Amino acid sequence: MKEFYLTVEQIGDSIFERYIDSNGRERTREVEYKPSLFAHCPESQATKYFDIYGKPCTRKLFANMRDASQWIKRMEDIGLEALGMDDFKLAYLSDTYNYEIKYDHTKIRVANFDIEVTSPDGFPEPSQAKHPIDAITHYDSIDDRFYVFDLLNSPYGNVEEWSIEIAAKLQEQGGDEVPSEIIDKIIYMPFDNEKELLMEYLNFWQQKTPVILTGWNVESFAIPYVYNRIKNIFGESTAKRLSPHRKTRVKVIENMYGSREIITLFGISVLDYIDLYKKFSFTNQPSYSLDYISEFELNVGKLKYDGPISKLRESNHQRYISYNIIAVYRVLQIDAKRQFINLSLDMGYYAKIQIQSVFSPIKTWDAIIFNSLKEQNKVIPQGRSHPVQPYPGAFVKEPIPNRYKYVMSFDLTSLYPSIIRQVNISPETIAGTFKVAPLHDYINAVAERPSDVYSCSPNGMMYYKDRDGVVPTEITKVFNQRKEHKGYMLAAQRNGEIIKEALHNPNLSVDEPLDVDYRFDFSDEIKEKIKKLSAKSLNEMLFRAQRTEVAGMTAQINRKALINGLAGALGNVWFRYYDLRNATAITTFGQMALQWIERKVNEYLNEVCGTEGEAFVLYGDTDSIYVSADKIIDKVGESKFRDTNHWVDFLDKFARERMEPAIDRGFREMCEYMNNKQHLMFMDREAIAGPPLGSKGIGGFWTGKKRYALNVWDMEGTRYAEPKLKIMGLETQKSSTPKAVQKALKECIRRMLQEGEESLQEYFKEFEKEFRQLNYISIASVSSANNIAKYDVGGFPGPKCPFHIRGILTYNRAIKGNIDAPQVVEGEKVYVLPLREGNPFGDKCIAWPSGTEITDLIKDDVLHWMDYTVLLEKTFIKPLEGFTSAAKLDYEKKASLFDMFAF
DNA sequence: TCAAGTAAGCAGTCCGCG
DNA sequence: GCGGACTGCTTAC
Ligand SMILES: O=c1ccn([C@H]2C[C@H](O)[C@@H](COP(=O)(O)NP(=O)(O)OP(=O)(O)O)O2)c(=O)[nH]1
Ligand SMILES: [Ca+2]
Ligand SMILES: [Ca+2]
Ligand SMILES: [Ca+2]
Ligand SMILES: [Ca+2]
Repeated sequence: MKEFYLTVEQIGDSIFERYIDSNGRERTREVEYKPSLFAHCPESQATKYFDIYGKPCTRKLFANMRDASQWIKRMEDIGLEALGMDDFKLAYLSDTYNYEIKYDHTKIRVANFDIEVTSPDGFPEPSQAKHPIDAITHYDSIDDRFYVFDLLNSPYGNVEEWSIEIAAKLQEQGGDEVPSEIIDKIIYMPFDNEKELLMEYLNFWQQKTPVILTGWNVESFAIPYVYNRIKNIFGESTAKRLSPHRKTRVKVIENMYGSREIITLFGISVLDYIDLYKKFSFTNQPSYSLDYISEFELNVGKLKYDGPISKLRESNHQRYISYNIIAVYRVLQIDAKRQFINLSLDMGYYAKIQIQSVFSPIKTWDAIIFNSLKEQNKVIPQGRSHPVQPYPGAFVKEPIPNRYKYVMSFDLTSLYPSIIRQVNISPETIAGTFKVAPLHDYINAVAERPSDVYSCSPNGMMYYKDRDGVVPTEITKVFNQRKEHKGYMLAAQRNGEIIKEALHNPNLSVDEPLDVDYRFDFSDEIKEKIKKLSAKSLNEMLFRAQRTEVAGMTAQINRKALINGLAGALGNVWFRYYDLRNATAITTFGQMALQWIERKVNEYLNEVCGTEGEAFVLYGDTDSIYVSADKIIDKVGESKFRDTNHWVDFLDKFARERMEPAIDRGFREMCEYMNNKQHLMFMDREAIAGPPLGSKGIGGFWTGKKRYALNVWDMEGTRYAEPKLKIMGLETQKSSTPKAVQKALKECIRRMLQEGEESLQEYFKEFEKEFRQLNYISIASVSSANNIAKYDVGGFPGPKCPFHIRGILTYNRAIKGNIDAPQVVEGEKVYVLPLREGNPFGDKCIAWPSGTEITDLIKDDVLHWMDYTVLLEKTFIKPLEGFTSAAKLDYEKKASLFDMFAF
């Protein structure tokens, strides 16, 4: 096989690389790498290196990396550009792996660990590490084994050995229900004292040195704690053994706001799964406790135990250890589903960066662009400092707030990247400017053609049309991968609906799930076989189809985040290729494109329907348009339709055969108008929405910009077995809205859109009656909590004190001088509840760490003093009244009148 | 919440608004 | 009480 790096670091004048060699063995080397940088020179100087603008450069080979750094400094002092890759390890990888890397994950040691530390006197601060580590479970991907390190003797209690037998038994039998599938994979090692535990751990570590090191909060907790506890007991040198190169760096951070300390272990690539989850998952969670995330992702009931965690070890060591093992596993389970580790390796190897740099699209794109340019003997520009300037983005149409019965949406394929490609937008394809007219002029096709020669954006920029720029070229590469996985994602989806469909008529028999590949649309043969299956088998397949769809969503959306990250980076002053001319050429092109195709659609529809001036486009945001189809449905009748599927078929057909051609034509014109390099404005039908036929549903509604709801029957070719609600921006979709309330608001929306006013009133009233029965966590608001210290004076609320922050202050007072009480953590999320007047807490609300039960120290009084009425009308009623008025209907009947004597 | 971008909504505070 | 100037937070894209 071809070799690949595992990790790379620059330590002084040496590069340290861990790699897999041509024979599949992990190796390590130290290399005194001599970097090259560049500087402009006179033309006569016949060279083979040119800066991206075609200016000739001379390569300067330095004896070592310090010299090269120093040279950059001097070039600055003199005031000349120092060109080339100044991050030397990236240049190293580029020279060392001058090919498309093919990795083998089975050779890569991915280590997943979790530790426990008993602490009775507060949260065990990693930088303090004053408490013994009494448990460590460390899973190794190569061995596929859970290594358990169990402290038996501590100042906080002496315990007996964990029992794998009891671990396996059902919770209902006194066991801990450690899943049978990993029971065999557990290597258990009890220790008589902590020193012996930690020494063995390091020895173990030296032998199976993590390449990728992950887990849950390992970067802000596990790692710095192990590092500092070993340092406290044995000294730095021993602690530095966590680094294959024995080099570590204390490190921090970024604001804004405050700071935190992490330990940088050289030679290791740390991908804290919480951070991976935050970047790649596209969810916003009320809490990021592993318990909460586990239940969310896997639907596993949270691990339960009596007493505080700080007493768990000594009252129930059995469970303590078992839960440390399950913690490690839950993370493995999330990854098997979401597959963020795979995604990270893919991206890091693609770009040829430290794996952990996938967290940075700027670092990622620098590297992609640099390797691409280096291939042609081109030299990259020096990174320069810029002041931060605001700059305009997308256009958002103001909608008339209303109900909307029949809606079809259309959406441009991957807008910003497509604009980059169509226009040929790149640092080195800038051809000049033209005298701009107001945007509206281009929109209405009255402005003079910007250029007969170059490819233009309405922001005034012109671009070469002879050759593709490196930004278009490279962005095209990731766009195509993205597209491939989206195909797999959508096919797994369509397939899922077929299984769901079958689940209406499950056959009575024992059989197996069909061995198929859910990334591809089912063959008619597989379709027949599914109709003949049992519910148990159909359910299983459905599970696998949905797991395929999730795998595809991970692969596709994050490749989209990457390429969209490029368009955005052009607006970030830290990007080597930062340029507001290019950033705004992209966003201004977008504005034009959307309102241009709005004018076109309206025009098309006023002709076909034989009217004038009608606004068929009711809304639009960035790259999408929403068209009112009432009139298109009416033309046929609305009777004349057997069922709901019948008109969806009709609308589908109309979109595909009449509108998209008209839409393509409109965009082809615009391409010519801007004299663009390549027409890539592809706007496909996205959503088909309306109420069930014969129903009183209102189909859809809008309250304003970025706030709407729709009863979707078909989405991007996926024809749902059950209508799916697409709700955007409304409180159902916000993490700050209480769980119970979201659910309730959603049912309310479902009833409005599917059943109508009367079904709506009925539920709203039923909810209002039963509200007070809801569990307190399910009805608490949620907020991030920033700048507490800022508004703390009393500690009472200082001037301008935010509501949630005030709640925190109320909490802090209630638990004053209570060392065990859970502490609200600056920058994290809290649950918030209002409190009735005259409550013992002395304020109008209280707040506590989200994800948790509020301590037993105050729970009872909080429950007694919760203001249900306030809570209710702020979170449920008010927003609901917002929906109903925009929709022009009533959540309460409502004069009869009628009836006979009740009148 | 270290880690590409802007647009824009709603909650809440403070205070005007005769 | 509703709305602006504003801070904080959170979506859509
Ligand atoms: O996080 C984002 C999301 C979108 N955008 C911009 C770029 C994107 O092209 C445009 C429209 O985003 P969509 O959510 O519609 N996805 P996109 O159009 O990129 O591709 P697709 O619709 O095929 O997913 O909005 C960002 O800048 N950042
Ligand atoms: Ca799009
Ligand atoms: Ca899309
Ligand atoms: Ca059947
Ligand atoms: Ca969109």
